[PDB]
Amino acid sequence: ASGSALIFDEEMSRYKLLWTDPECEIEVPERLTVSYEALRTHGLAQRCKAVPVRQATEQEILLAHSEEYLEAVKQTPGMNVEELMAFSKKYNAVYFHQNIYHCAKLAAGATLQLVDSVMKREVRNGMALVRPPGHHSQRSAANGFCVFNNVAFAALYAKKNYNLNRILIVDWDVHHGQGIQYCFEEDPSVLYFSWHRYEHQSFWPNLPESDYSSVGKGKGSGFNINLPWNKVGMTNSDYLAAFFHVLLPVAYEFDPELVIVSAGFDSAIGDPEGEMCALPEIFAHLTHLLMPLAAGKMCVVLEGGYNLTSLGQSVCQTVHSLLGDPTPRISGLGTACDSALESIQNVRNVQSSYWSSFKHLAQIVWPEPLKRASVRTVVVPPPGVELTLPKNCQHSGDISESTAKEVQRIRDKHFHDLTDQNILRSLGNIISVLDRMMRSDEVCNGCVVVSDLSVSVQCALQHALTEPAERVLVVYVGDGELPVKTNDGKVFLVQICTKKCVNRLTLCLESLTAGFMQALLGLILPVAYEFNPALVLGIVEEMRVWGHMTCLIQGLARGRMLTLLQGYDKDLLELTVSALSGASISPLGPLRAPKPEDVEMMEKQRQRLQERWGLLRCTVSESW
Ligand SMILES: NCc1ccc(C(=O)CS)cc1
Ligand SMILES: [K+]
Ligand SMILES: [K+]
Ligand SMILES: [Zn+2]
Repeated sequence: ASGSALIFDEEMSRYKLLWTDPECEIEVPERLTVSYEALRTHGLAQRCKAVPVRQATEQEILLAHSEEYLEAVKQTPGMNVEELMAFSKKYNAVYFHQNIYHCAKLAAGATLQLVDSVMKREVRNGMALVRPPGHHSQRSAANGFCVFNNVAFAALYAKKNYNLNRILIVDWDVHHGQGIQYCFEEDPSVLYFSWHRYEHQSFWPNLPESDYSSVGKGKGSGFNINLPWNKVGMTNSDYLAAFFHVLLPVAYEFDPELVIVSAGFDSAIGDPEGEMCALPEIFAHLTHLLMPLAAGKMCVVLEGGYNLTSLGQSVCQTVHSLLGDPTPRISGLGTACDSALESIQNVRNVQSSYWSSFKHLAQIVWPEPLKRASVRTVVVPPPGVELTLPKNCQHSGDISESTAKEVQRIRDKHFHDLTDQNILRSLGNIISVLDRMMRSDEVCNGCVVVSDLSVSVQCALQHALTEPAERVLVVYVGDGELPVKTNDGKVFLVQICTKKCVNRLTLCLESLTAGFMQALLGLILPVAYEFNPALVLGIVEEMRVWGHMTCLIQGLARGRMLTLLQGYDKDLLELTVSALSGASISPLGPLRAPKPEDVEMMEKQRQRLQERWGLLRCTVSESW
């Protein structure tokens, strides 16, 4: 399954507010248009399978709503403006239009088209550009610009027609989404995460059940996860701390069969409702950070987002991320704010009785986003080995004259009496691939099989730093000290081994899968995102699903990851190439809680690196 469905129709623009109502003045049709035009201005909609919009059937509408409310809305076509005003007065923060019933059927049917397109493997992912939104809609009431609940429709549709038992809903709209919560607060098969501007219940919808204390009800306890922002101005560090330390852990432990995103973009910088300071680029990484889930099956559904500029920019970033484009580098990442650390700590503590990973011992302008390769991956197997590579993979091996001259200079300088032609050819391949991915912009990621690790890592690291590469993240797997000076600050080392530096991170992890996953989500990825490396250098030597890591690390360094594999293993070579080429990662399965010793090691590593890498902090710092 390959492709990125984009469901949209201009008809959902043929409804608007027909009177003066400041509560709803932000929700304009222009939104939809300025989104699609944006995707058309950057060639994204053109790279998308344009699945058509349909009307949701009455039975499908009754999946999440009562017959009384459906019949009430069914008469909104056929009301004059006075009757429309009187009807809209019956509900909270919503207006009605003669075409809004039709457009709500269209939004629900478009969400259902997205779910059908993804689940039927016609596409891998997809985004729905709908209007009106849905997450505030409830069983018998329109609410917060929502008539029908599109995402609840999607989840129930996947549960019914595709017999799914685990579906993850992620609501990164700046408002709560009481509708989705109410719809699945007791259902354990639908895990609802939602972060929202709360301000200690002073912000709309002003509900006590939008607090971190709402964890579900009965069987669904632990499957409702609210993250309340009790202050505005939440930056990218806050959102990524939320992902790394709340959403992603329970998500990968949950192993959802389908991910559905309430992609409201009022959580972006410049929006007049959220008043947050998250750059649109973040919605790339968020999207990317969820893509390894559900074998990539992600159904992004538009919700809020009312600053037209940031709306278009965040839609563009989301679609770029859906199509597998190189995620944009985020700079200036650090610790989340104290209020964010408080929210994260409270939700982790309250959810710890349900997700044992969270238990703890006793104690307005912004820069425009950059434009987001011809050959995504190049593969250098052992000389004389052929493989069946994906459509975006080249065999490379075009060693030039200047490349061989540089290799001869390196050999005469540092590695005298080394006359093996095979390792020299591999070093030339490394240099060529590095030049092609760190300058030519013709390659994103790459992978080379090498035998001599000691000289190969030296060559690769020093040539990367010789090219324009400010910082480098070396993810090494195995034991033994590698020739890596981890003191100049321009290099971070993450060593997964079996058996005292602030720039290094050693991890000596059956449940090794779960422990490694929890570490990657809560330790490796935060330090990596803060470090902001210009290149990722993967090293393996000598039973490990590292494609998840190989995919999640691709968020860093604009996707530039060079893998070095000691020894030829066709299985692992194929795994690396598939993870680099942007393919769907086979799901890791439902992860149990890691062993206590591994949890102690991870907590010790976090405490050892919190003072430098504040993005590891998932708890308020205590004054000395
Ligand atoms: N003024 C009230 C209000 C209600 C809903 C919104 C949304 O953004 C729906 S997602 C914003 C403001
Ligand atoms: K939300
Ligand atoms: K739930
Ligand atoms: Zn919203």
